[PDB]
Amino acid sequence: QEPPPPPVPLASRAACEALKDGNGDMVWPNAATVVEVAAWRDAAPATASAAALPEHCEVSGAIAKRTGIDGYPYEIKFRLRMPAEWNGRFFMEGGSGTNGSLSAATGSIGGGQIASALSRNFATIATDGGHDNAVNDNPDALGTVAFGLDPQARLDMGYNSYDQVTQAGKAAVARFYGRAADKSYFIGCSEGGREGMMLSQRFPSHYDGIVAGAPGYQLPKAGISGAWTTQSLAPAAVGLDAQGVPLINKSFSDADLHLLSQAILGTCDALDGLADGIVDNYRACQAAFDPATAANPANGQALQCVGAKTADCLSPVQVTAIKRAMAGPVNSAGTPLYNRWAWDAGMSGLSGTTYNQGWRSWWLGSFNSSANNAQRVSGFSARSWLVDFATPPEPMPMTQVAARMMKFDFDIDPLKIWATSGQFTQSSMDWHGATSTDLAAFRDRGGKMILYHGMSDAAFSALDTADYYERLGAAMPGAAGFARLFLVPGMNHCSGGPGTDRFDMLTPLVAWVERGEAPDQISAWSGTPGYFGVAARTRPLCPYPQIARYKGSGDINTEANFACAAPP
Ligand SMILES: [Ca+2]
Repeated sequence: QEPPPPPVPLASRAACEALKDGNGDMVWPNAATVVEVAAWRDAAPATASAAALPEHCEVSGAIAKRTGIDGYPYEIKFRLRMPAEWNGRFFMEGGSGTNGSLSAATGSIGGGQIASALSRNFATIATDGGHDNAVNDNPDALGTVAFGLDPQARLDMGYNSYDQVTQAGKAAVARFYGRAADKSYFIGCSEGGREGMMLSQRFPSHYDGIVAGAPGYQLPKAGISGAWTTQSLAPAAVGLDAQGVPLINKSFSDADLHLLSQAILGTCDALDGLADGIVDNYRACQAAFDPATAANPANGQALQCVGAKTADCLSPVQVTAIKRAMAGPVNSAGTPLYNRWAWDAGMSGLSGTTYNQGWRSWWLGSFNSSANNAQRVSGFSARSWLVDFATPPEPMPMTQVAARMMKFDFDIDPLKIWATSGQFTQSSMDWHGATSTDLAAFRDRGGKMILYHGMSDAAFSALDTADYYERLGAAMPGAAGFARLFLVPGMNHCSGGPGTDRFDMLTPLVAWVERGEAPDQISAWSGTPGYFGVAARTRPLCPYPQIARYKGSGDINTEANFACAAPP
């Protein structure tokens, strides 16, 4: 990487193939880098779901092949694509879930977009985070979360993998093109959004522009919320699963959640000036809505049943349950362990005859099942907390996860995300958390960050991202000059819901970093406009704390008739 280049033309098939082990003398930043593929790829035409891919060099391999203390093989996989015709920009996409998979690495920009970064002639890279869902699938350690049994695999998942992969990709770019990238960009959602915030705090010089959507920047606390919502909803459950755990998925039918959503709309929709099915004034909604006293606007009666349950009311047990779940977990002293959640119409939604599953899948699960299947009851999120974030890890059969969430002790078990034990020398909050508001180094070198978060996200609370942004603004006056937050009413986790959940985040990110154009609004459209009975709906996303306000005339489904403003 330092020695003279191979005597072949740059940005060519020959320069591409010379990157493979034994085909040249490239020095990688990590001496344990093994290139397994270095292949020239012809241009690929556009498809119904993807933009055309230019002719490029594809490089894939692994870093730091080793054996974990669990006896499993571990390595950091990467896939890199460098177009023959390059715009001089470097791009890394974020992960999802607990990672463990290696994407096509064409540079996803999220927001339901058809275009990839590679389709825009970026050089693009992706990683699996340091473990492999096919290899590190341990049936005694809850499946694909099994990497949590190895301390180094935890560190790789928290920060080290993306650091190693960023360095390797930049080194390959400089060799293949003969020059370093002019600017580097990172875009991720969920776990990928946590990765973006981590990079801005831990490795500020890695990327110049960062998009962090629905960022799990306190991901080790998600399982604490999950135990809380599970125990809060259990009194409203009907029936038991095969292990005797109440069926949390039966606590609310789809029709029940739509009643809740409609009551929220009755209380909150017009607080922004327009009864359009979207709660733009989320702060005013949180101050006004209480399902224990709110009305069902369709029958004019209280949402909470006075007597027996009917299709038009929610039982007092249901109302108590969802209120407690939305309040957030606390210890015996009443101290919050995570954050509270915003009431929003995207908890439900109806398009044709299809009820929105995008909110309820996280805490409740699908209603039509005799087993628990929520992410937070027995699913991936609960499993990840036990094996990946609790220290020491707590492997167990998948049949026992839901019962463990039911017996979760909020004075004892939350401490496990701050603890170390034996060879686990860092806590999960140490290696996975990204809570720092010290972004001076990132800002001072020209870094720009766009955050976004759907209000009806049940994985991570949009209000918790807002609280981080408030802390950032207090710690760094003038923070809006380099970091802005775009909350999306009605939107669920990274996509979906009765809101404008689709948007091109890369175009304004490049404009901010390279031309100094801060995003005063970001255009967005609904992927499911049927939620509003219309063919399309476009709206501006507004920088926190602004919200969209109707101008008073014109099509309510047209972005041009809205502007960003402070709440009324
Ligand atoms: Ca409204």
